[PDB]
Parts: sequence; C-alpha cells; structure tokens
Amino acid sequence: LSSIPTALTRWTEECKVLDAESMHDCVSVVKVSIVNHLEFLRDEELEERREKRRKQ
Amino acid sequence: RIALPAPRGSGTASDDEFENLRIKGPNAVQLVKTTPLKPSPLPVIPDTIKEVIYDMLNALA
Repeated sequence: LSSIPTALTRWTEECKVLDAESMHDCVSVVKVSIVNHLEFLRDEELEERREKRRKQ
Repeated sequence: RIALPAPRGSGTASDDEFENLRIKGPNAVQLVKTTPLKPSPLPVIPDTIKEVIYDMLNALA
C-alpha cells in the first residue's frame, strides 16, 4: 500500500537526522564523478551515431 | 545515461557542428534516460540477517 514509506523516504529521514546540510556536499562530490562518466558515454555514443549515419 | 536530443538536421558541416554546440554547450539541458534493465540475481541473505528477521516473526507469537 502507498501508506508504506519508500526506501527513499526512509533514507531522507535518516539523512535529515544524521546530516541535514552535508548531504548537499556529498551530492556535489558524487556528481563530479557521475557527470564526467556519463558525459564520456554521451560523447562516445554521439560519435557512434554520427559514424553510423555516415556509414548509411 | 544522459539523453541524446534528436539529430537536429542532417549534414555534418553545419548541423552537427551546432548540435555539438547545443548538446555539449556549457549551458545545456542534460536530460536523463535509463539503461535497459540488466538481469540482477537475488542477493543471498546472510544468516545473521535471518536471525534478525526470524526474531521479529517469533515476536508475532
């Protein structure tokens, strides 16, 4: 049932109690690692897409 | 995966030049799409986690 709280809501409570403002800092530190990887994959796929178009 | 917006215009000299300008621009809209689901197997539950779960079930009775 939707009354049951989701894991993200339980983690939200945990975060609030254990680190209200340091969560944003951890989001920033982890973001630096995620976006660089996803942008690398974005640029490789985009090159692949242009290449496949050219091969067409 | 960051989403790919459609090929704006066929043609590499101009359209793809400004499609890299758009997608890779300092100011851009990196929307997200998920990858297709990879077939995760169930993690085996440790025995201590089963002496924690079983002790609550015994507290039912």
